[PDB]
Amino acid sequence: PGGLLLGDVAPNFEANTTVGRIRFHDFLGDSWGILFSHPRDFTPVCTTELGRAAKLAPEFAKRNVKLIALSIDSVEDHLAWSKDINAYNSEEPTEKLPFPIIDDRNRELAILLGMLDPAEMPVTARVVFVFGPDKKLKLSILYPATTGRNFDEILRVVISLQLTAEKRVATPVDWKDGDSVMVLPTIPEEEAKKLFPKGVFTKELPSGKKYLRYTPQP
Amino acid sequence: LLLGDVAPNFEANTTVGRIRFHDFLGDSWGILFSHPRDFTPVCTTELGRAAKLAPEFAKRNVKLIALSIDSVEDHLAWSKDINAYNSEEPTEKLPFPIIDDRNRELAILLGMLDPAEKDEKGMPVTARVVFVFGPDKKLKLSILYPATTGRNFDEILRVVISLQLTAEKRVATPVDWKDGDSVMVLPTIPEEEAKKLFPKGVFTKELPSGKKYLRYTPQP
Repeated sequence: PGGLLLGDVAPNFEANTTVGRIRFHDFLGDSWGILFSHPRDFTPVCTTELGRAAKLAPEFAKRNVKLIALSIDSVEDHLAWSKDINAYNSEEPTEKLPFPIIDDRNRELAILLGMLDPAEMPVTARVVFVFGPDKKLKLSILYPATTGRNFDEILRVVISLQLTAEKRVATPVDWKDGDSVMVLPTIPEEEAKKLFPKGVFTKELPSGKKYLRYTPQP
Repeated sequence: LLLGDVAPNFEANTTVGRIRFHDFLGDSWGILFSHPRDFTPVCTTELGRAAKLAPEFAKRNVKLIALSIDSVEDHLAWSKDINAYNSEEPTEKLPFPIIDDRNRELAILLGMLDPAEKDEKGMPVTARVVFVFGPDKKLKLSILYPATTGRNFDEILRVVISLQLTAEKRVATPVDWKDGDSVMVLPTIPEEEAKKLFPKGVFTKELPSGKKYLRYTPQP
């Protein structure tokens, strides 16, 4: 994926965006943050992705999640590209978007974030990074520019991450919002009993270990 | 690895014998599922789902393979649990192998673990990458979900379908695309060539910029 591992604290870079200069940590503050990477402006899939992210912005904001895009082009191109994005959404073709777009025409940020090789459109600059309020990397997604992301999945994964952070539960494969969840393996039996009064169900396995524990979404 | 990076041709011991990575892949696509450790809740559910879904990937020339930081012996015992999770006879027989990375060498080589491979336990929580390689051994896509957020297999199958569509029909899939929806013509392909390549019709959505990059065409 990117050059950061899970648990890595995000680079506190300074950059100029469509809304002005920003210091990464300042911008994030006490909110979760999603950084979408794109190779260049005025490009097919990336345009459909930013238009969808713009429409979905309110769903994220109410979950204390800030959105921010990065693209390897200048701010003026970013501004012009926003009218196209707005127009694609069947909206007034304005240069205003619900989130900023960082200017990385110099490719210095793409190198910092580990999604570009100087010895090589920069097709590699495609990572979606999710950071928590603690500035650490929580999740990463690396789809090529020819495969559009699925935003219902991005939203689903955010709800999951927040569930773990606040309720101390893990979500199983293909979990849908509202489904049973799993007790964190580090939670003792004595403890899980009190923490989750709704009930903890341990699936019996051949090994006899008790790690497959389900509990209603708290 | 970055997109386009060639996979390492490592040799590893697995639940089905020793393998050489590039040999294992052959002329097929390959998805490598990483797990921090055996007998873990989320990882067990994902592996169980991968086992039930193996046929769907196989008919698509996609080979499945898992890596977990534990012994092949444990991998075998864990396989009985994985089968039991699927309510099938608890044998150590799975439709795909599990690589033994008890030593942590592969995790570091694949870049999903800081070179501190000596840590007694600690739980290799960073080793959660899903790598999708093409017949050419190059990275086509990767997903990095923590061990507390189970993967979505509908999404994984959906992306394999896009990847193969781009490889074969020279088209890209827009946001939230579902198999069967309109696709987009690669920005690379000139107007002249596209009319010939996609006889089903090409639609250029007019944008404020006058640029003609938002071109759609029925899935070919």
